[PDB]
Amino acid sequence: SEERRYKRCGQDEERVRRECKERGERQNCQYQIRKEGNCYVCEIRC
Repeated sequence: SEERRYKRCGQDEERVRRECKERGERQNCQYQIRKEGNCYVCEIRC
């Protein structure tokens, strides 16, 4: 029911992916990397 998206235009893909995984795993919430334009987006589903 709840979806969080963190758009990270000030970061490269490698960092976004790394920190999205960290963020999901730390919280036991599901994580996925999306794109908006050329910016990578961390999506968290708890």
